[PDB]
Order: sequence, then structure tokens, then C-alpha cells
Amino acid sequence: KLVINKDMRTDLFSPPN
Amino acid sequence: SNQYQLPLNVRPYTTTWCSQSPSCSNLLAIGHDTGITIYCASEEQTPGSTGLTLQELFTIQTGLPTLHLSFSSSCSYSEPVYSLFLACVCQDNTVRLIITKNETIITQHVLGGKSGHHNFVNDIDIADVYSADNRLAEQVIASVGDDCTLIIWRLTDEGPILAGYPLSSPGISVQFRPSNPNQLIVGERNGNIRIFDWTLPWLLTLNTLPLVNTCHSSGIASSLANVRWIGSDGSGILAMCKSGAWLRWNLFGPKNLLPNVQGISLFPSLLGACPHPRYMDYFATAHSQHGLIQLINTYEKDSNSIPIQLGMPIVDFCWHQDGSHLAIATEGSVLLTRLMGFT
Amino acid sequence: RQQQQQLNHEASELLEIAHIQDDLLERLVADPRIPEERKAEIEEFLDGPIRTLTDLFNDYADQANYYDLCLLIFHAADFHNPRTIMDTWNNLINQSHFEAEQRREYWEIVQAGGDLPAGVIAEPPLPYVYVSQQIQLIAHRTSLDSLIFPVNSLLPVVCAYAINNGQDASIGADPCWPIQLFLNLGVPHALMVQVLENVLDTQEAPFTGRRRKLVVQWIAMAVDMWVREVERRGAMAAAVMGSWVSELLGRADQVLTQIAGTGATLRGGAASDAEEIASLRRTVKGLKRSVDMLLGGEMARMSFFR
Amino acid sequence: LETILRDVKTAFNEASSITLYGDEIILVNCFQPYNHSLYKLNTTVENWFYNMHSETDGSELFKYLRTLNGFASTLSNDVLRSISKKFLDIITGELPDSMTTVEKFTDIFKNCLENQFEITNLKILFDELNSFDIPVVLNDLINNQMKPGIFWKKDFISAIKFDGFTSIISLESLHQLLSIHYRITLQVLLTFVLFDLDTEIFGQHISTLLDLHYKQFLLLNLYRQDKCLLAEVLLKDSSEFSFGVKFFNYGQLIAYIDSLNSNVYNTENSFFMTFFRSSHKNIRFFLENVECEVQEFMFAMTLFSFDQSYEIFQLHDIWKDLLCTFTVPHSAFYYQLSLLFDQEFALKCISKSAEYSLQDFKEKQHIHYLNLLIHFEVLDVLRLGHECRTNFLQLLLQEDIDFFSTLLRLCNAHSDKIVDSILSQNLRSCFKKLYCFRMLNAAAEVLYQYILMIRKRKCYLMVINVLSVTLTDLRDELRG
Repeated sequence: KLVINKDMRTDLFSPPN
Repeated sequence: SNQYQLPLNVRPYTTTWCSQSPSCSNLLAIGHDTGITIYCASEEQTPGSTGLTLQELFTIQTGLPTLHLSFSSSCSYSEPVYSLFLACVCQDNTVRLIITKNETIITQHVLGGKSGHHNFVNDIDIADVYSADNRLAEQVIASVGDDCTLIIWRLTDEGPILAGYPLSSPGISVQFRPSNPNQLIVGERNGNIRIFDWTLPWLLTLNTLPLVNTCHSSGIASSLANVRWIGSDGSGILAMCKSGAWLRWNLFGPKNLLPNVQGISLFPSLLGACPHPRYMDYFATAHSQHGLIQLINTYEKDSNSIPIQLGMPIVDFCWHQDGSHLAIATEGSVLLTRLMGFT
Repeated sequence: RQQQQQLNHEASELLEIAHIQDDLLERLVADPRIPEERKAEIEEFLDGPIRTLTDLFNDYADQANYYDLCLLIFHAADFHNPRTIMDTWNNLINQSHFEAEQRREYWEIVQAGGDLPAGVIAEPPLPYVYVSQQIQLIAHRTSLDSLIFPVNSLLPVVCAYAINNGQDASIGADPCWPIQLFLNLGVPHALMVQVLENVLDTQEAPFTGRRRKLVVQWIAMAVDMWVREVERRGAMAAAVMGSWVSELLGRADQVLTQIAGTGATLRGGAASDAEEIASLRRTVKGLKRSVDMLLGGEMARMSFFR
Repeated sequence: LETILRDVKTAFNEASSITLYGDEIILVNCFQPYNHSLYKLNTTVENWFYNMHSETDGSELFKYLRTLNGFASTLSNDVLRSISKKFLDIITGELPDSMTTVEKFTDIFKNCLENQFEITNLKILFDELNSFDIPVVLNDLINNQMKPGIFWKKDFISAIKFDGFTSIISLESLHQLLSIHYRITLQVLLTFVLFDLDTEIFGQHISTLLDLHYKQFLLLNLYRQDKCLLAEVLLKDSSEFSFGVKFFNYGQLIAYIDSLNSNVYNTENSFFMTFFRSSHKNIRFFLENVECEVQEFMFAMTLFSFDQSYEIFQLHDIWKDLLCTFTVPHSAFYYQLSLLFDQEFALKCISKSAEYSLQDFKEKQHIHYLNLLIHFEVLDVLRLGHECRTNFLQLLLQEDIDFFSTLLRLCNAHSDKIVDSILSQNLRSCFKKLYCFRMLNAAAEVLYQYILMIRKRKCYLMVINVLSVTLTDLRDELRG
């Protein structure tokens, strides 16, 4: 079961908080 | 739908019913890479779903591709023997008239080289012209091409008469007026639409480009796909753009100031519109690339009717004269499909 | 037996996903272009219970442009989407080509005295060699039976790359290298010729004009291997090919006659490939001869003594 | 897209400030970087164009143009396009040179204009038209206003370096000028097809106009097809001004644009077709158009980049290959075409050339033909031909080896030295014995005996039948 969702992710190249 | 296979090595380019001549209206021609094939449509018992089946009659070998095809009124049947007259375009950029008795080509006329078109030929049509005494006086073929030329080729009793006329742009379609062979219509790629009296400046020029409703922009390149007369007196003119945009004008009463009606097909129409032989307000248009066919009603009765969707590209299509059947050539076949509503 | 297989199957699928997740985590931690702050966050969410294939793709494999692992994910997920698959193949080829060019440049600077960019570890394979290494690594992991190897779409793309990036004789590569690759990988000979026929008929760029010379050379090489295979299989059983293959070689000869003629009347002077094309004509005729003999009866008499 | 593009453009173009470029050039700088608007002083004709529904007064020429526009503006775009096309057709010969002018105009009228306009507006136009001294006004329009000046170089400051700004400003300005010219020229030509204007008196003007319209169309087409390329060919046209120009006032700018106009209306076509080839779709209109020996070959190579191409080429008589072919100058051309499409076109051309010709060339051609045929008889033909390079043939037959066997069987049936020996050797290199026997039809017997040195019975039997001492021996062996 795979579902691509380019819309809302988490910037892999920016730190958190 | 019933499906009839074309021979395995036959690539179709064009499909047309012999509506032009009542004696032969059940004849179907497919122009392909080696000639023109003739089929017969018959009412089987079938189920009266599709109460119409196709019988392949024969194949006329020409040895080269056939891209456009038109029957003439001169077609006849005898017992049995078919006497055919076909106008078509060949790979050598010639325009030809081929006269046959069944599959055997008994006679052939060829108009080409420099005396012919000086570029690619985009369209052809044919009509029989009779004198006052009513013998066959002339057979007249009109053709348009990328050499910015319209050619009228008349074959008369004392022989051929050739004439060329210059165009402001490549000719992409041409068709004589129904019930009035004295008039015809020529389409330019640029959107210009000419009404012409060849017996004679030429009478009238409309244009679809500046008329686009623009409520929805039809786009930068809306190259004119097709213009055809509608009605049996040729009471009307219908033009269709590649974009799917279409427009209709009538010709009778009072003074006129704009096209009478306008709309847009759900899809692009590479091949253009094929007007219904019995219902003026209706025409068919294909999304040839995905193999869907939309049916459009000019007075908006339609509300997006798509009776035909194949899972394959459509090469060409045309109405059977009866108005309920459709013949469609695809890349490897011809289908006869009956829409129950038109019966 | 049913209860055993259902468990062996659940463990096989979860093990396939787990290996993908492990390949990702390792690569992400080691990647120089990933900030340290993010790596610790990646290690927290991937070094634990096994995640869904959606998350592995969206949150990690697609964000870091690890297109090889994207393809393995489309395989594990039975992903039916040819267009996305081919988009991922196109990105993987281009990414690898740019990386191989970069390493050859760094090398040429060492062999000339220059200094590399700061923090760059100093004869790396030509780009078409590193590209086909990437295709092999995936093929062995997915077994070629996958939907990520639609040869009808993937072979034309690889052939396109070879033309549009000069991975041909100019740099000392075998011009048939795309065909060699997919044959050794185990694509059946009939399927190769079948695709190559479609490449030649439709004339999609770059396979147009006189570059169809190269398409004909690929067909010649594929049919040649096919003939050798049939001859080998015949000797094997002592101790399919249709007329369409023969027709295809006839059309191929016509294409070469057309290309040579056009080459003789080019503006600026005749083409230099005159004898190169004459040679290809001979090879094609020789293959049509062999194929015609096999089709004509010599294939049903392969196990017989001569 | 239409709408968003328009809005984005509009936004990008929001005005911010004025800059006086040069001494006197009015420049506006827009909100979006890289977006500027120059405001250009209009020429006479441009003032007429931009002030049709205004100019209270105006010269005779202006009033004439205004009335022509008064009629032409009632026609629709499709009609006007079809008319433009026909005017191209007169130059291209698609409307045959054999026709009289009156006949081409009649063709045009019937096909394009009949029933396509209100007769009331025709009457209005005819009336207004009768006030003008037409020869004089047309003279002033063609020979003064539209056809630009002979220059003895009038200081268009030669640019030392490429100036992208003046480049795009020049091209856009040229495009505006020629678009206006185009609309005028078309409206006048229109008046020439509608009314009985002596086709002899005005013969010169008409042909000049049709010449000018045509050039206009071409340029405008190229403009929207590939601006960069157009600019590049249009500035590498002028030698001393290869890099570009500088202008510091409106006179210098107008004069430069006019200069480019001259270039267009007057070496250009060749330089541009050449640069281009080194816009696929347009050059079709413009190989049907702009082509009308050299034009023939151009049409060929263009239509190839297939039936039309081959036909034209034969009737008459990538860049590197073309140069090689030119240097050689039929065989070369076909070989090149075949190589370039390597498909139907290619194969056909190659086959035709090979046929027309009939060591290196021969061998190559033969191999190509054989391969093409086996892909789509040919074998036997080529063989008998070459017989009447032996190892080459050995390799070809090596490739051949079922279809090959069938062909061989056919040849043997038809028959009922070197070739025979080569075949025997290749066969010697059940199946084997059979093929050997079939070909030799002693060799058969020898091979069978060697293989024998159910199967036994079959062999002995075959041997006995072929022979019909040996028989006795075989019988004794089978009995033992």
C-alpha cells in the first residue's frame, strides 16, 4: 500500500522547530 | 458495435461512405498504403441492435499510399459489376482520378509535377456537372495544398481543363456546395474561409480566428481543421478548429452581422467535424489520439454526448447515409457502430 | 502448507521493506549534503519499527533523490504507474551521468596539476559505464520480472541517452552497448528485435533522419545474437522466428539505401560514412540470408546430422 | 494559461520609473527585473496605423488607408487568413503561373470572399474609393512610405560587444513596423481582387505588393517561431554591424529599424535557411512558399528532416553528411538517407539506388539489401549476382543459417562452382546430413556413411534408394 503525497511533507533539508 | 478487420499489412489513412451517389451508398472505400479497398454494408437479421453488418467486397491495388478519398456521383452497379469513379491523393504528390470496373483499374488520370501542386496536397473533392441537355458534360475535382494554391481540374467532353488560383495560405480543405455545383468552399490554414463560383472576384470570405468567443481563450495556435457545408441545399457552413472550437453560419433573408452560433468541442479535432447527413444541427468530432468521439448539437441539445470511446487511436471516420450508423477506420480496422437514438 | 506459506510470505515482504529502509538510513546518514541536525532526526524515525512504503518514498527516498531506491519501492509496492516509473528512470540516468562527468573532471585536474575543490577526495568509468552499472544493480535486485523493467519503454530511453550524450564511438565505446547490456541481463532476443522494430517504424526523436543508421546497427546486432542462440539451441537438443524478422531486415536495407543517398547530396559535401554504410548493408544481407534459411526449413532440421 | 500569462505579463510590466536612455530615449522600468518598456516615436505610417479612428484631418494617403481599413475590418479573421494564404499561393505557384492575374483574383474571390461580406460596406468602400487619385496615392505608399531608403551608411553606431537590449528593442520594433506594413499591404491587395482595376496598368504595383506581403508574412512567421534565431540571422546579415548597434536618439533608432526593413524587402534568405538547418513546421509553409535547382534540393532535405522528398530528389538529379554528399556530387545520397533513418523511406531509397547501380560499395549495398529483405529470394539473387569477396559471402551465409535453407531448396528446385563449394563447406561446418544431401542433389552418401560409422536402418535404406556392391554390403550389414 503506497500513497504519494507531494503536497504536505517535512523539509528534509531544514532543521526542526 | 461490430468490428471488421482490414488485411494484416494494410495501414488505413482515410475512410469515406459513398453518400454522394444513391446507387452506391453501401460502398465503403479505405485508402491505404497499397490502394483502395471496397466493402458493402448490408442489413442482416442480426439482432436489431446493430442491424447492419459489413461485407468486404474487394481490394483495388494501386501500389502506393492513399491519403484522401472521394466517390463521385458517376458510381453505378450492374449484374455482377461495379462501375466506380474515385478521386484521391498519392505519395508522389499527384492528384488522381481512377475509374474502375470492380478491382481492375480500367482507366486512370494523373495531375502532378509542376502542372500539379508544388507542395503537399491537403484535401480533395469531386462533383459531376451536367449540361442543359443532361448528358455527362464535366466531372469536376477541386483540391487544396501547401503551395498556397487551389486547383480546379475539369474533365470535359473535349478533354481536360486545368486552372490554378492563388491562396493567402495553405489550403486545408475543400468541398463543393450541395444542390449547387456552381459554388464551393475552400479552407485556408490561417482561418480564412472562401466561397467561390468557379463558373465565373470570388464571392465571399469569412474567418473564424477573430470570432473566438474568448470566454475561454481558444489559445495562441487555433489552426482551422475543417469547413463543411450542411443541409441538402447547402443551406449552411460549419467550421471547426484544431482546438475544438466550432462555428455555424446559415445562408438563406434579412441582413447579417455575425456568425449565427458558436461553441467548443470537449477535445481537439485533428481530423475536423463530420456533419450529420440528415440532422444539420449535429456533427461528430474525434479525439483521434485517445480514440474518443464526441457528438455535438449546434443548438445545445447535446450536453456533451460521447457515444464512442475506443481504447485505441482513430484514423478516420464517417457517417453512413442512414444517419444512425458510423463507420470508423482505426489503425488496423474498421468498425460499424449503431447509435440507437438516431434510428 | 497454507499456514506455512502465508507466514513465509508475510516475512518475505516485511524483509524486503526492511532492507529498503536500512539502505535508506545508511545512505542518508553518510550523505555529505545532509545537515547533521536532520540526520539525528532521520536516525530516530528509521532505526526502529518498519515503516510503510509510502512514508519511505515520500518522506525520505523522494526528498533525497535516491531514485534507485524509489524504483525498488515501486517494485515492492506492485506500483502500477508506467509514467512515474519512466520519470524515475530518466532522473536516475541523468543523475548518474552528471555524477560520472564530475568524477572524470576531477581526475583530469589531477593529471594536469590543478587543485580540486576543498574537501574532494581525488580513471573513473565513462558515464555510460556507471549508468549501466546502476541498471544492473537494480535488475539483479528486482529480477527483471518487475514492472520497473518495461523493455518497450526502458530500452528506447537508454538508447536515447546514448545518442543525445555521445556515448558512442567518439569516446571509444561500443556503439551497441545498450543492446549488449539488456541481452546479458537476460531480455529474450525476440522481445529486443520487437522493440527495435517499433523504434524504427515510428521515427521518434532522436531516432530520426540519418541517426536511424544506428538503429539499424542495433537491429543487426540483436538479430545476429538471436541467430546464434537458435543455432546453439539446435545443437543443444541434438545431444519464435517468423517471416516478420525477414521483412524487418528488408526494410532495414531500404533505410540504409535511403540514408546513404541523402548522405551523398548533403550541403557542404558528401557524407564520410559511405563505406561504413556499405559494410552494414553486407551484414544485414548476411543476416537476412541466415534468417531466410532458418525460416525456410533449416530450423526444423537443426537436430539432424549434416 | 492564456489569462495567467496575460496577468503575469501585466504585473511584471507595472511601471516604476523613467530613464532617459541615450540623449532622448524614453524608457520605463518595470516592477519585475529584466522587464523594461521603451516608448518609441512613431513613423508616419505608424501614426496612421495607431490613429485610424481619430485623425480629424490627415493626408490623402491616410484617408485612403482609413477607408480600406473601414472595409477590411468588417471581414473576419478566417476570411482574411484564407486571403493571405491565396496571396502566398500566387508567389508559390500553387496558383499556377499559367493563370492570368484576373483569373487568380477570380479564384481568390470565389473561394474566399463571395458571400463573406456585406454588400452595403462594399458600396461604401467603392464610393469612398472613387474620391482618390489611386495611382498617385499607391505610388506614394509603395515607393516612399513602405519601400525604405538606399543607405550610404548613416551612422548606426557599430556595437563592439553584443547589446542584448538594443537587440530585442530592434527586433520588437521591426516586428511592429512589419506587422503594420502587413495589414496595409493585405488591405490594398484585397481592394485589387474586389474591383476591376486594370491588371496591366497596376501590374507593377500588384507584383510589388504580392512580393512585399510575402516577405512580411515570412518575417512575422519566423518572429513568432524563434525570436532568438531570427535576431541572430538578422544581425549576422549586416557585416559591419555583426555584433549589433547603439542608438542615442530617436532618429538613429528609426533609421536602424528602417535599415533592417530594407534588409527584409531586398543573401538573407540563404544565410537564414543555412543557420536554421545547422522551426521545422514553418519551413514547410516556407519551403512551399519561400522556395518559389537549389530550391529543389532545399525542399528535398527539408522534407526529409518522405515520399515527397524522394520524388523531388529523384526528379531533380547531419550537416557533415550533407557536405560529404555535396562533395561526392545518386548512390551517396541514398546511402546517407538510409543511414539517417536507420525506416521505410530509407530502405526504399537504398534499394532503388542499389538497383540503379547494378568492391567496397558493392559489398555494402548487397549486405544492406539482404538484411532489409530478411527483416521484411533476395539471398539467391545477391548470390548469383556476386558470383557472376568470398569470405564476406561466407559470413553472410553464416548469418543466414531455416529461411536460408528454404531459399536454398528453392534455388536447387529452380536449377532442376565457387557457390557450390562454399555451400558444401558451410553445411559441413539428421539436420546436417539432410541439408548436405539436399545440396549435393556422392557427398550425401559419404556424409551418411561417416555418421553411421532405427538410425542404422534408416541410413542404410536411404543409401540403397539413392544408389538405385554398396547395396549388397548394406543389406548384409542390416542382416547382421
